Amino acid sequence: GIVEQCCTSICSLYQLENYCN
Amino acid sequence: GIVEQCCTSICSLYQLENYCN
Amino acid sequence: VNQHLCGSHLVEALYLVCGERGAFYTPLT
Amino acid sequence: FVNQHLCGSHLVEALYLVCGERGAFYT
Repeated sequence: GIVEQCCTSICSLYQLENYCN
Repeated sequence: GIVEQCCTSICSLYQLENYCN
Repeated sequence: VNQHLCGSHLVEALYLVCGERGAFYTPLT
Repeated sequence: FVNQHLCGSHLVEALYLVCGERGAFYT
């Protein structure tokens, strides 16, 4: 999920936007 | 500028995007 | 710069990206 | 605590994140 994507690896803006309301 | 808008104050995604390109 | 977003920095990234709308990661405003 | 001010490396990372492949004025 988002920790693996953005903390363990490096994520793009689109990947973080997937978690928004 | 960016320092006053985002560090001194709180800036939005759109305000930060104005420094792109 | 550290490009990873962990801990408080991940929450802040979501505040920035999602704005006042909130998000599914944690019940912040 | 979560700091909603973006200063130093947190401002630089934030520009990487939001600009992406664009790069930005400080690249």
